[PDB]
Amino acid sequence: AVVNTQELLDLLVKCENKIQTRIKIGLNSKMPSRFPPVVFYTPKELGGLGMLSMGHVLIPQSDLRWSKQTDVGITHFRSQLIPNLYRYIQPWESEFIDSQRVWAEYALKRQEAIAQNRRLTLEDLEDSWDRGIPRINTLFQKDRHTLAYDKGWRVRTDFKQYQVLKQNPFWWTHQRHDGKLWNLNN
Amino acid sequence: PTGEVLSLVGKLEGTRMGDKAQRTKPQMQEERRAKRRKRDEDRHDINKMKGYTLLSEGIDEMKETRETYEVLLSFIQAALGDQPRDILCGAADEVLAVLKNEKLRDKERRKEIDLLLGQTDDTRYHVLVNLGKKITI
Repeated sequence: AVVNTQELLDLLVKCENKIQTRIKIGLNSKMPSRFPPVVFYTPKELGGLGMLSMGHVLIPQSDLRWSKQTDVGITHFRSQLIPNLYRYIQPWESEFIDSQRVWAEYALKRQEAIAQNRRLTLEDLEDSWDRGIPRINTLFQKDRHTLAYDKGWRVRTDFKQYQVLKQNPFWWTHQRHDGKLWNLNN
Repeated sequence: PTGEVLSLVGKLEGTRMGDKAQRTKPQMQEERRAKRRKRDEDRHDINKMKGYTLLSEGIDEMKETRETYEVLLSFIQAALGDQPRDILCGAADEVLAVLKNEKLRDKERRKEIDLLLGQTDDTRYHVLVNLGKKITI
């Protein structure tokens, strides 16, 4: 629904530029010309801010040069647009057909592993891994049996907004019960 | 070329939304696999005797050491003739603890052990030397 809403894509790059503008005027009160995206979008381990981007950020070919010196001399090098978040989140229609077909595969794998008297290991259900709306991940949790008695947890996470002053962006899900429904490692 | 975040409106045409979404693999598949393998070879004694209760069972009283043990049982079964389990395993204990406790005395072993197994011939005596060789509050 974000990719279909053009007003939200405009608002998303407006808010992204607003966050970047507050970072830039925290750097220097004079608003720059041609500020490099590398300080925002570099992950926090590598020093940057770790900003996720939902907008078209073209990196100049000027911003990809790097020198390196050893005793033969200075060797110059080069390497593009920054990845957007929507390409790394699976669509909901894809999520539901893969959840349907993957919990179907879990049902057949579970009945054939009850036939073989064993437990479903990690070697079967490794192709189903970051998949399913309750994730298949959630089958392999220690607390999973305990979470079989946590009924009404989604209404509980919705009603956390009247108990916790911190606004929850994942009001609709829980990491424990649904699994991590996204993956931004790549 | 400014560093401004431009809108994706009009810049989505070559891309799909799942395009470049990836799935991770289970963390430490092989370490948990090795833990489960060591656990299933350590639970062999318990799961072997799980339904066997001291009162109500008949064979109560009666890993690669076991395979030489089984080929010793099968040699005894072939040269002795289809007796129950305790007869063959007691003969296994007898044969292995009598070729181990020779203190490497070898020329005396025919007249005891193939006399026990019925004098097949000494080609099976040089079969049975490798049994006792491949044994070891």
